[PDB]
Amino acid sequence: LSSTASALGKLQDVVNQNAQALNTLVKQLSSNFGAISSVLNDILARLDPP
Amino acid sequence: TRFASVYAWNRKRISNCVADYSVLYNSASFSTFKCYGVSPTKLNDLCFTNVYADSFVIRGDEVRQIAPGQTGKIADYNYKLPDDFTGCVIAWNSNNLDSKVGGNYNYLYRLFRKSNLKPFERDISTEIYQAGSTPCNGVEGFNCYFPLQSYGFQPTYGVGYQPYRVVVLSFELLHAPATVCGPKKSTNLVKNKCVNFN
Repeated sequence: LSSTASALGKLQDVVNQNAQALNTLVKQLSSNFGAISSVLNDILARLDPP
Repeated sequence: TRFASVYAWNRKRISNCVADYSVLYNSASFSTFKCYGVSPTKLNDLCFTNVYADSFVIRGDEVRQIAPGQTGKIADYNYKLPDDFTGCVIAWNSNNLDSKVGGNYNYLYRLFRKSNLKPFERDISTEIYQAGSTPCNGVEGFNCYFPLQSYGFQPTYGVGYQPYRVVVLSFELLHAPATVCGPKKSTNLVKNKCVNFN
């Protein structure tokens, strides 16, 4: 156990899966989706409420 | 005084200024103010890299041609406006000076075809049309189509065909640090207060 690593595969796989799901969710926050910009403040300060 | 024709519009790059569009909004001396992309009333408190300004003159019936996604004879050949954020469009009537002048051969337009023009390109090549191939009735030297013809105007002949003076602005964002900005006051900085900042 002290010398040979990469034996705790299952726990590492679980952690990596959770981290990657969170990463893609966070990354999804930067898409235009067909709008003008990906940030609400820009559209708010540029256009009119109607 | 007078801007150029539609073939070669004057292209001006404006930078390192302090723009105040408020003095332009209140001045109700324009025929059409169809500005999209940006709400005109919220333009003072928003600044960016720089602007592109060009000016020209057209007929009074082709004002609606200048808009994104439109199809026509001038919006595709003389001036292609891309389907994106093309700032504001200003058009005003010109009857006292442009219509009431003897310069009947100073305003020019083009009927040429097979010359589709991409957004923001200029073709000042003034050449008579002589294909010299099959698609000109099979004879070289005939079908001499002159690329330019003048606005035929008279003193107060109508309204729909009156000359209109048109300027379209173009703004860009996220290209460089902002250079032209509106008139506002700069205050002193605060620390450790969770404040909102511009």
